[PDB]
Amino acid sequence: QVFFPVGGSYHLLSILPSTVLNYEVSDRLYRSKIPKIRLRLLSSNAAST
Amino acid sequence: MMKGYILLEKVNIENANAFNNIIVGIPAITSFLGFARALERKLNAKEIAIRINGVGLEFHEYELKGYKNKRGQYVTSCPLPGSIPGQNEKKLDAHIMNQAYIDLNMSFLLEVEGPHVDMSTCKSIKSTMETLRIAGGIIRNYKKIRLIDTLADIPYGYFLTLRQDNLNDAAGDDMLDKMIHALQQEDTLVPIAVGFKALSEVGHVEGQRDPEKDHCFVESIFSLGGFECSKILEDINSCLWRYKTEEGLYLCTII
Amino acid sequence: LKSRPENLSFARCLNTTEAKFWQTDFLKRHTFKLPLLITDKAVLASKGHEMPPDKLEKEIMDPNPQKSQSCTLSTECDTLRIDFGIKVLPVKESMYSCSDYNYRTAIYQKIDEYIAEDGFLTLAKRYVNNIANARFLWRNRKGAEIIETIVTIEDKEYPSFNSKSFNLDTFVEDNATINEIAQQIADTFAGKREYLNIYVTCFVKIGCAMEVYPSQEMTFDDDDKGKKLFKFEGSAGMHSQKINNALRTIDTWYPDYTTYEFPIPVENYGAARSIGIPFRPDTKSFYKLIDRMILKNEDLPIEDKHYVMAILIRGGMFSKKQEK
Amino acid sequence: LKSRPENLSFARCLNTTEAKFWQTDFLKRHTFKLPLLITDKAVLASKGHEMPPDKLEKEIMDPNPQKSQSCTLSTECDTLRIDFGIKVLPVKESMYSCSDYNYRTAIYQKIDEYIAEDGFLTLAKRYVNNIANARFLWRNRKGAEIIETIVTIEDKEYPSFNSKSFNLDTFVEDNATINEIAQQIADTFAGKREYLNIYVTCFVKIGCAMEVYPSQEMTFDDDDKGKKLFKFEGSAGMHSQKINNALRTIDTWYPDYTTYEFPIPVENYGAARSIGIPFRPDTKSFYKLIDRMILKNEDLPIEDKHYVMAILIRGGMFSKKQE
RNA sequence: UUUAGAAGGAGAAGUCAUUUAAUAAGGCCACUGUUAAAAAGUGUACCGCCGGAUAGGCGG
Repeated sequence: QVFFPVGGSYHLLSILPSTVLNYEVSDRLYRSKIPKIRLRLLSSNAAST
Repeated sequence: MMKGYILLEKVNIENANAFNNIIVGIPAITSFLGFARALERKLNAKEIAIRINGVGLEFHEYELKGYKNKRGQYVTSCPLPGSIPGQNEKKLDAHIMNQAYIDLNMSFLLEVEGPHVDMSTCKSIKSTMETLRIAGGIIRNYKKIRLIDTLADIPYGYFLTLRQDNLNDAAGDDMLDKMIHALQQEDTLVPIAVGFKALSEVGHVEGQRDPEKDHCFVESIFSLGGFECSKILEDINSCLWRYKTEEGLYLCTII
Repeated sequence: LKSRPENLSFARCLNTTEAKFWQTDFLKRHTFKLPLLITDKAVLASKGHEMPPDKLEKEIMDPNPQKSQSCTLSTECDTLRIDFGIKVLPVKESMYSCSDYNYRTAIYQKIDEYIAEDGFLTLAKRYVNNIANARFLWRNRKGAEIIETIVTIEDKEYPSFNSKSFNLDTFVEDNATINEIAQQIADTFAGKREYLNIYVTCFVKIGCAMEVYPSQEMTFDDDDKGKKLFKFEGSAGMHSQKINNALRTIDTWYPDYTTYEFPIPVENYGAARSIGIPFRPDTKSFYKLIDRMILKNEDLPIEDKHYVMAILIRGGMFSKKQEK
Repeated sequence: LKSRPENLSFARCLNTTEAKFWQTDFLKRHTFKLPLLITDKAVLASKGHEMPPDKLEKEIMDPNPQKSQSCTLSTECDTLRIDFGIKVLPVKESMYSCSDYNYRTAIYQKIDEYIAEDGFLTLAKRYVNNIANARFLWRNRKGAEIIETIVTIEDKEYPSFNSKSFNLDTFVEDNATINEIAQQIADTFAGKREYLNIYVTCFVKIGCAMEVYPSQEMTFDDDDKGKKLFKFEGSAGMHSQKINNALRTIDTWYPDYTTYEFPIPVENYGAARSIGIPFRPDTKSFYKLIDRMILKNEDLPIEDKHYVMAILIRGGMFSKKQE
């Protein structure tokens, strides 16, 4: 949760990720030549849970 | 009500949050704008009564917490997790979430509005600056704080400027294909999160950090950016990031 | 008041940077320093790990190529030098989130009662004692000949220490330098100041061409499980969380202290990753102690107040049990 | 105590550093020394490996370019000089990680019993014997005229050795300097001291422009193809673990010792790559021996205590599969 | 009011035994470095005395 200035006041913002966009980025970069980072650090049980 | 420029020179930040949804590396500009707004709030709590207009970022040094592979790619590191609250508090070893950390040597250019802006403001900003974090990273040291007006007294470095035109005129059916094609044909642009979407209706929710503000969910939106040297800059107002709120938009823009 | 707020979150009041490693000679330790580099290494070992009898009788005599990294002195230096710094922030301003208001008022009132009672002198003395005996060297402390530690605050240079004479189990409360530094630490924790900056430089003499032990990074990779050492701008160093763990090893108030008789770091449940058993499982955990301190407003002995303040100094996420 | 701890581990009590190579003359070995560099080399050999007959009928007479490295003495220096050092730490203050406290107390009690029983004299004597006979030269020991070894502690420079006279199969117990140094080593091992530093310098005479044999680096598939020698600060040298393998060749208590009659390096399963025969497969393995010393609390013969303490000097990963 | 708030990756190790890079040869021609100057700016300051103050004053 973060705070964003809206005019003269503040707004509370709750951030949610994007699973489908993450998967699409993963495959599109898999078939590409951009530098990229793999970032393999998630266990199988954590991914299941 | 005079308007000048204040330069925080050569600030070293370590363990800054370098992760996004699909971005690893440079932190979001919203973090730097939030740091500027927190500095403004801390100053206005001290009866200084000034406000910040635009923020300009100048990268000098960077390092990714990890190591380069033999082939050439980066592999990142992470601290050993402690005791995650919730279930399995008493467990000796906790789970590992996706994270990344970066090391930066960066300079900040700030535009201020308020009465009698002078060296007393510099002393106050020096006193109050060593109490906050930049994108979650602790400030280790800093060169100095200077009061400048023109572009001549600017140290060598590279500014991050929003370039959405190259993203717009790229070839591709959808936005992601346009982005990857623009990054394929041009090897200098980098992708940075710039703001937040809405995808939700405002109101009041249970469990928020402060249960008085208006609450709305968001999602970080991503655009392109580039680097250029200090002497190549035309006007000092071109490299000044600023907020931009709209109906369902919470973005930051270079305009 | 009924329970803890749904969103309570503090910060860390003792920030530490990443250490850096330099090598020099002991007689000229105040003049020049040389960079310390990390080298790669390959070894050919045997299958020494425990195996089931079939796997053992098959792979009893096979070679085993392995990869690793090592850091060591040169042949002309016999002193390792570690430089780092600490930043101290006030406790009252260290709270970052508190959804409830009456809980925040009660927390402020109890902290005010504690500072009026003692004044954060004990924890400051214990922290500067953990600084003085060079507990942050970890595996570099073993086999040392001379360990010298100096402390610089702002622009004043305090007299050098000698960590060899200090014991690693007891605590000294009569050293003049220790009390002088702990006074400033307690003032910064109190809120009289706004920040404090400490600069620490440590010299350790181990002999020529000996071995040093920097921090080992955690990485995950395919077809690469070798040891990787922490490089900081080319030179070797230590992680900030490694140094911070050694500093806060001050907890001597856990149950059955008279049996084990060694200080432990301060966690919520008193669990250290060297015994595998939490020392404060249910009846001395921070959660129920801060519940009885705040919600029931029941007075506690000074040891429990010390432990609660030590937990508050470290920081964390002390919110209520979340619901779906 | 019902099982081993899930995170039991040990450090090493004999820290050995990398060796460095110097060349000098035997008549002036106390006055000057010179660096010894590693040179590149490329050779044109023939296809001499064993091949199937179909390939042999078609490429028997083909050349074969190969790359390598070599390190040789100059034309005016005949003596090879090797300098290194050892650091000795107490055995009791070397247990790195352990979960159960009762296991730590039992280990400390058994170590104290062994200290009061033997005093770490036998292992110290064997280690300084392995230092004395210059086993660490490896392939440089063959074809040497004069080999001498000196040992310096602090500033006390002990009289020189003569490793040629020392046999490589028997351990002596009557040399004055050997016993004197082993006394300090045993005192450091037991805990009466807290650290010891020993510096070793060896002179080997082989002749002018002869060949030396430094350690060879290990290369994997991704690395370049060819022989690579070990460089230490520019000059040639030897690996720390190569020297440490020669020092701990003291195990003479394995079963079927009388049949073969030579020491072996102290391994977990008693494997010896010199002859390619395991010597402690099941009954006298370290895992089975220490399970009777601690869990069953059964007394062992002094030879098993010697072997167990020798293993614990080296250290390793004595963990358990989460019982 | 900052994808905010939190963190010990650690212990052990033998890389290595062999080798023939080897034969031939045309760098060639032509060419304008020259016009003016002050070592000179005092170019060095020594024998003595009262000084018993390593103070500070004076004779040629």
